[PDB]
Amino acid sequence: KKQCGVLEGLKVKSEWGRAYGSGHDREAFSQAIWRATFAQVPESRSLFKRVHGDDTSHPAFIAHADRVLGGLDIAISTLDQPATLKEELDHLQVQHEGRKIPDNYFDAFKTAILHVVAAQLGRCYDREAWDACIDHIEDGIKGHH
Amino acid sequence: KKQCGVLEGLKVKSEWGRAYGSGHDREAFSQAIWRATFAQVPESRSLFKRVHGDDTSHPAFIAHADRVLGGLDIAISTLDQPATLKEELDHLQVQHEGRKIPDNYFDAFKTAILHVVAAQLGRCYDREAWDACIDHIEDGIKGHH
Amino acid sequence: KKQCGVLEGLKVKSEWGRAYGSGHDREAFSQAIWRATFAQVPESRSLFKRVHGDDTSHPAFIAHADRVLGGLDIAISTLDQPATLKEELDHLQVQHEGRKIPDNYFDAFKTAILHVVAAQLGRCYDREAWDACIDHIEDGIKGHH
Amino acid sequence: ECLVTESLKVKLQWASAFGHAHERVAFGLELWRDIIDDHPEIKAPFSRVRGDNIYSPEFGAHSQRVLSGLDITISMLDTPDMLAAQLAHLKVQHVERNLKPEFFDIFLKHLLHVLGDRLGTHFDFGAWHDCVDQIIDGIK
Amino acid sequence: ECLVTESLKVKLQWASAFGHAHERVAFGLELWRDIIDDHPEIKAPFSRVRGDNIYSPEFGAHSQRVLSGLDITISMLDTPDMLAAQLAHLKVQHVERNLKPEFFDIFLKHLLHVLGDRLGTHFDFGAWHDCVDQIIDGIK
Amino acid sequence: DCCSYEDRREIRHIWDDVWSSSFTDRRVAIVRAVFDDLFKHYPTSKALFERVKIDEPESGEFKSHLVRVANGLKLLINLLDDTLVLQSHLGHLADQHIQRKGVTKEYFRGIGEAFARVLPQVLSCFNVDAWNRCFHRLVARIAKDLP
Amino acid sequence: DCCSYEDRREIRHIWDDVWSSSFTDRRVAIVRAVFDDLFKHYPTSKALFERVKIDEPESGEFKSHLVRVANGLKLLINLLDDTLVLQSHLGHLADQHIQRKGVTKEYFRGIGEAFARVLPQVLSCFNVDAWNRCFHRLVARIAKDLP
Amino acid sequence: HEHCCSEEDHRIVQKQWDILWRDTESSKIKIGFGRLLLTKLAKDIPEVNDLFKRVDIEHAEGPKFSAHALRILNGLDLAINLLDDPPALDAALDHLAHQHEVREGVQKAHFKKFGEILATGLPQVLDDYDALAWKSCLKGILTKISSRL
Amino acid sequence: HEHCCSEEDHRIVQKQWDILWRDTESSKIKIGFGRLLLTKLAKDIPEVNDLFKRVDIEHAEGPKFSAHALRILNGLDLAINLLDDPPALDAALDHLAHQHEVREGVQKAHFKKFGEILATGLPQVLDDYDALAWKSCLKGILTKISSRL
Amino acid sequence: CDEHEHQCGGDDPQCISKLFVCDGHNDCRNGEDEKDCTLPTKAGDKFIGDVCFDHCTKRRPEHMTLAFESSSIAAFFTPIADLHVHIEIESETDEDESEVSMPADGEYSFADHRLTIHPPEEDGLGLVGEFDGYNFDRFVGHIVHELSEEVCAEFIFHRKK
Ligand code: HEM
Ligand code: HEM
Ligand code: HEM
Ligand code: HEM
Ligand code: HEM
Ligand code: HEM
Ligand code: HEM
Ligand code: HEM
Ligand code: HEM
Ligand SMILES: [Ca+2]
Repeated sequence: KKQCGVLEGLKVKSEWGRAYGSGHDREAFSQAIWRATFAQVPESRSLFKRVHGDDTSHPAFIAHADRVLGGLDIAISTLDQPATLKEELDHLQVQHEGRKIPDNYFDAFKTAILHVVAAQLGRCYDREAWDACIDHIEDGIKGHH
Repeated sequence: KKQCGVLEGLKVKSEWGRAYGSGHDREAFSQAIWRATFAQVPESRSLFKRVHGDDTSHPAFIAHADRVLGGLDIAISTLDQPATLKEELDHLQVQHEGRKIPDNYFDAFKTAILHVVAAQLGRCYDREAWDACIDHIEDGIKGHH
Repeated sequence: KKQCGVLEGLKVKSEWGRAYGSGHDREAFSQAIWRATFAQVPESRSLFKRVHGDDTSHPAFIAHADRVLGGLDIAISTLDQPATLKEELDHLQVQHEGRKIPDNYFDAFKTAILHVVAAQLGRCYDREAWDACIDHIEDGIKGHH
Repeated sequence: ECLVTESLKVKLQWASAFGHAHERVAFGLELWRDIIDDHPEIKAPFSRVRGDNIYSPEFGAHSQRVLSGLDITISMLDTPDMLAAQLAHLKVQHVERNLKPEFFDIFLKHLLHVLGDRLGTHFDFGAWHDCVDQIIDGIK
Repeated sequence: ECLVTESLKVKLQWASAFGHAHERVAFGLELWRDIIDDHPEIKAPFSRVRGDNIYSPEFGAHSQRVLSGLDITISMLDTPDMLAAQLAHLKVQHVERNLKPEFFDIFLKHLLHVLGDRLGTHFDFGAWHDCVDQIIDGIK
Repeated sequence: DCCSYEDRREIRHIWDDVWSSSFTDRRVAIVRAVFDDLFKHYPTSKALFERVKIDEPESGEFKSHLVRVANGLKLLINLLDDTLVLQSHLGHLADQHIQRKGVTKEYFRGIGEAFARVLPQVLSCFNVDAWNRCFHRLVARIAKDLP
Repeated sequence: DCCSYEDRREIRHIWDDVWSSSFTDRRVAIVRAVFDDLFKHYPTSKALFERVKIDEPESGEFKSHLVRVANGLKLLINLLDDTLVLQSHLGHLADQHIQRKGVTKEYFRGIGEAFARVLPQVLSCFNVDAWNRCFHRLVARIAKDLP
Repeated sequence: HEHCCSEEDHRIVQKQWDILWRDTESSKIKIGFGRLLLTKLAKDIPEVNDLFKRVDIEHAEGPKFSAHALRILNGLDLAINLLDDPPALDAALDHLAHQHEVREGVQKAHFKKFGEILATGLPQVLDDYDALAWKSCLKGILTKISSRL
Repeated sequence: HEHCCSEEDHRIVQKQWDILWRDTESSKIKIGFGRLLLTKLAKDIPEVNDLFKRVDIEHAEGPKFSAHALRILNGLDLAINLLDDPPALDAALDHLAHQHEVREGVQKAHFKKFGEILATGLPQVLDDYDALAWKSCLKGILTKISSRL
Repeated sequence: CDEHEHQCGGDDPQCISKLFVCDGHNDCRNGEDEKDCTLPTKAGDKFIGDVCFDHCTKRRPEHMTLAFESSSIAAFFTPIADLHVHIEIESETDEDESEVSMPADGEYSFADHRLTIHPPEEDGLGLVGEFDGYNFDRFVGHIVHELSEEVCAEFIFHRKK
């Protein structure tokens, strides 16, 4: 419904700043997001068997989560520097290719992020914009569309 | 919000052509306008005691009304000829000075005109424009601003 | 029991400052006063038929009240400038002569003022003083004693 | 030129700035300190009122007496006949001493500087300058 | 020499110090006052913007315009191409007037003095001196 | 068409969302995106900025310009609480454009439309109306003698 | 950027509101008001009409000109239903401007903006977009070889 | 058209207009201020001097006029103090219109000027003044008062 | 040995490290800062330049490296933000150890140096810095990260 | 508890993230975060608000009806229920007599029993009513500027039963 251009980027980049937050808000923000993801596609829990995906509250996984958002941060935080973003995305792309991750999961994970972010930002939050950008970021990790 | 200049004049002059109309539409157009005026400031009925202002439907008043719009016609119909308009307005100015007509009434009468005109033209009608011109015409009759 | 001289004036002038107040306190102060007046002499309601005296809470009357106190203000606020006060009182005198206002009503209205003012000032308020001055001010409006 | 409003403005601001009780001594003190540090030549005539130690009660008293007079003058800006008289009265209490007319130009400089702090950005410099000036020349 | 950190430090501190809305006008005012009291020679070129009465709106406006430009320059310390350009642009708006290059050395002196108060002991004098200096020379 | 105190407050906030970072990058892209919309609609105006080298978008001689414009706007908004000063600088801001030969009363009404189309895209919770109202009051006074 | 049939219909009507009277007076003031906006934005073009005496606004030698321009536009619009003929006269209209030394491809894009700013003021219910669309198609073909 | 002189707007005006009546000598102020306001009006438009002739405007300090100075200045007070009750304020002002309607000689252009004067004066006595808010409200008032001439 | 980087200690670090991300342009900062930090490392110990060769350290401003600058600097963030959950932080860091273990050439002495550099740098961007608290925490972090080489 | 945390109460308190209240997982020892998840303002329900402090609404109305059209909860994110509401208003002046029924989106957070109704008109004015916790037939409704979060109108809303 909209493309992750210049402005829509700045908007998401800014709003993400508020939603991401820090400290505990973060440790939860991520928590919430994953719970929402796994709730959608329980099938995916099997991929994070290595990092205690069975118990979303296990430190190992907490780390993992907080670690994942980390990348998403770099991604979003550079939607205004195609040059660099390109690189980060590509880097991620690698850490993921090889794992049989269906476009099905990414979809759920996006939804998760969106719902949580919306819950966190209360009122000031453009859905289309995020959708568009989270998409562009995910595409850069899958290689597809 | 806008001044009764060259263009805004042409617009009102044209739109007025459609709203004024002729025959019965006219006998009513005026009727409607006055009813709207008196409804706003019942106090003013006292000024037209001479021309049966008590009964808006009395021939005497019907005449009066149809006679008033007449001047307004000349006025509007010459917003593109300052030279002439000036004269007509001045002429009117005289027929009115002497009567204790407060800027209060003129205001209502303008409103009346506007509301009726808007009701008559349906969709193609610029409010600001009329407001501006009806004003300029009224000023020319009061002497004030 | 005392005459509205130099000092007794300064006192009332000062105390009035506190009782009169502003904003809503005023819109009420007046309200209270009138209610107290009309309660004493319901007969008088007939004089303010022009300004909705029937409903003390009607805007028209609210205005009237707030408008009346206004004069009383000017009066009191100049008990230390006989020259000027004289004028204001005289001015009022005119706006009132013609109306069959019996010394009976003024009496009640004074009482009203006094009771309300006392209610408003709590403890610091000299009765005799006000009585004396409100009187002198009223005399200046009636012409009598 | 200090007209009608330009006065009321000062009359009003003076109120907030000056203050009441102790708040004043504080003002006076802060004022004279800044003045004396800028021009130590003044500690001279203030010899009678221990001008060496501005924190002393002797000087403190003085400090207050001064500001008070300033209060009077300011409260007379609206009534010319009283001001003209009051000012003349003050000039006398001063002329009797070796007082460089520039001292007052100094006093004013600081009085404004101080009120500046006290009042903030609302401080109507214009009004004061135009108005307090008129009080100084009547004493200078 | 203003490298990468020495800038961010200033860019950051400028934020807290300068502030927003009214908080700024207050800053500007306090600044110029201290400057003009130290060197009244400056009230001269500021004749166009009522420099005699710094509390006036005319000057107040100016005051702000100035600080704003300073904001820009500071916000360009990281990007050289823009700064070099911006600075050159500012030099022009100034050279056209009898401006003793020492005036800026003065301006800087106070700007630091003031930020000193605002920021306290955290104030990274080093970083500012090294950094704001570079901005002045480009206009001096 | 009156800039209410509430509206001022609205903006004094809306701005704090665009003018967040003390790093040019953001403000630049926005002010730019604003002008690009001015030029796409009133292409004539483009020429007016050859002095700052608009032909070289990433020039820096131009970027700096954009910033000055941005900051000039910032300065305005951040003055909405000090009326009297705003009223003066607002004039001074006019004179700086009257002496700029080629600047029409129209181009301004045009850049006004620009923001009203850009801002609502760079941030959410934008009270377009409130902005529009107070922006017009600001523009009107700036280009009163400009046409 | 395609002149739809609907759009043509829109214009074939919008015009009937400006070109109402068979008396010059109106059309004149409008076409003039249009040019005044062309000159206020692209002052260079002004010189081009010394041949018709623009220095004498009320000249008549010039007024007549304005009319010819107006009527030339009228002729265009009133041809929108006969495509093939329009396509030819549209060319002929170009040639009459190519031989006019000094007429840029720009000045046209400029007069286009002109109407889009004037018309919306002389009449209400103006589909600025629809106009713009079909006006561009007309202009493009007129100044294809003009620059 | 409905965002003019809003709740915040007048809440402000009201607050700022109060800075004035802090001291009991309101009379001295209201008079002096109102006196000046009318004077400065007759200064820019003399045909006024004849209107205020009835109140001995010739003698600014003359009680005749001083009283008047109050009445007017005090009326402005009423207006401001009723800003938070549109229907009442409306009525209150309409009444003022009528009191001016029957006073021939008084034309609109007079108020427009008085407004400009009032707007240049207030900020001279009030350290805290919000031009935007005031202009918004004073307009609504002055207009409704002269809507009969 | 258990009083190093205590609750108050890191509560402090965390608070101070946040003074940085107040403005939305974190990227520009994190990059520039991380860029400088790594540069100043290669400056004092060149055998490093070859390790970061893979990320085009040769071009400091080159996206290739700028991205890296983030990843690292951002990792430090993660470390700091997990200071209040030892088990998690532990895991989070252990993971970082492994990511460095398989990168031959990287020896302990490198971290020791990077630590000294980081400690001299932070106080240059943060007006409020508590050397004692930070050193305590940074030590624990840097150590656990390099505990595999 | 901290700014963004939910208190579980009881004789032994525990703070958990608001994002966990009514999510499906038992996050609190006692369970509060999951035992009270009943949606008050559900489709069909109507609430009548009595004004008592209005400094912004365009009509400065005496009352204000709040009709809940639809309400749906996302199967995977139970902590927030999305609502669609029509805010009805009966105004009446001298020059006219208007009626209004502006529609707006909104959510209800079991996290703090607070329904936020996004601004209906493009005038930056939204409604924010926070529930008692135990009542649910009366809630104070604050009308605020979304952006600022400034309160400028308070209405006591009663469930029209
Ligand atoms: C835009 C969204 C995503 C981003 C930004 C992202 C980012 C990350 C990051 C940074 C890591 C850690 C790499 C490391 O340090 O070793 C990671 C690991 C991983 N990601 Fe993603 N990821 C995303 C989506 C997904 C999705 C949809 C799935 C599948 C449900 C997924 C599955 C994995 C797995 C299984 C791992 C490795 C776990 C492990 O370390 O044992 N990721 N992801
Ligand atoms: C722009 C608006 C107005 C125009 C153009 C206008 C025009 C006219 C005209 C042409 C006449 C008839 C003169 C004659 O043939 O003897 C007239 C009469 C009059 N007008 Fe107006 N008028 C306007 C507004 C007003 C207003 C506001 C009032 C007061 C409510 C008013 C009160 C009168 C009265 C009382 C008469 C005389 C009635 C009589 O013949 O006995 N007019 N006006
Ligand atoms: C010291 C006390 C009084 C003062 C200062 C006073 C003052 C006023 C003032 C200023 C007005 C408004 C004039 C105008 O603007 O048109 C007024 C009107 C009037 N007063 Fe009094 N008044 C006093 C006592 C009374 C009393 C005792 C009565 C009778 C109960 C009374 C009856 C009236 C009436 C009927 C009006 C006119 C109402 C209207 O405008 O329709 N007044 N008075
Ligand atoms: C405009 C501000 C000034 C005012 C209103 C003012 C007022 C006063 C007053 C009322 C006294 C007290 C007289 C008494 O009760 O015995 C006084 C004394 C005096 N003033 Fe000022 N003064 C002002 C400025 C100055 C300046 C600029 C100087 C500084 C050289 C100065 C030097 C003195 C001295 C030396 C005395 C006498 C000390 C003593 O009592 O032994 N005054 N002044
Ligand atoms: C490093 C700080 C300085 C910066 C960044 C700076 C910036 C500015 C700016 C942007 C203007 C406004 C130009 C306009 O919009 O018309 C200005 C004007 C001016 N500056 Fe500076 N300035 C600085 C230091 C100085 C100094 C040291 C002096 C003091 C003598 C000075 C004297 C002037 C004058 C006289 C004007 C013109 C006043 C007018 O508009 O009439 N500036 N400055
Ligand atoms: C939103 C209102 C606007 C603001 C706040 C604004 C601000 C500024 C500022 C601060 C300057 C730089 C002055 C200097 O440092 O010398 C400037 C210059 C100028 N403005 Fe505007 N401007 C606005 C709208 C416009 C518009 C609509 C146009 C017309 C296309 C325009 C055309 C120019 C031009 C061409 C210059 C000269 C730049 C140069 O060559 O240095 N401005 N403007
Ligand atoms: C909207 C499209 C336009 C139309 C329909 C139009 C129409 C005409 C017509 C009919 C003529 C008169 C031919 C004759 O009778 O000899 C003419 C001449 C000319 N046109 Fe255009 N024109 C248009 C746009 C322009 C523009 C944009 C310019 C550039 C400024 C321009 C410059 C001229 C000039 C200078 C002449 C010569 C007039 C003379 O000296 O006699 N025209 N145009
Ligand atoms: C907002 C400011 C104004 C207010 C609130 C106001 C208020 C008043 C009031 C209360 C009266 C006295 C009525 C009475 O008690 O009998 C009055 C009378 C009058 N006003 Fe105004 N007025 C204002 C502006 C004007 C202006 C602009 C003019 C200038 C032409 C004007 C001219 C008059 C005249 C001539 C009188 C007659 C006074 C007399 O002789 O008794 N007023 N005004
Ligand atoms: C506390 C500071 C440090 C942190 C938190 C850190 C963090 C990181 C991270 C996140 C990666 C990227 C892993 C990936 O996503 O694939 C990495 C890689 C690496 N680190 Fe560190 N690091 C730190 C200190 C060091 C030091 C002291 C050295 C210096 C020898 C070092 C050398 C490397 C190298 C060579 C890589 C490989 C980068 C590549 O080519 O992909 N790190 N570090
Ligand atoms: Ca839970």
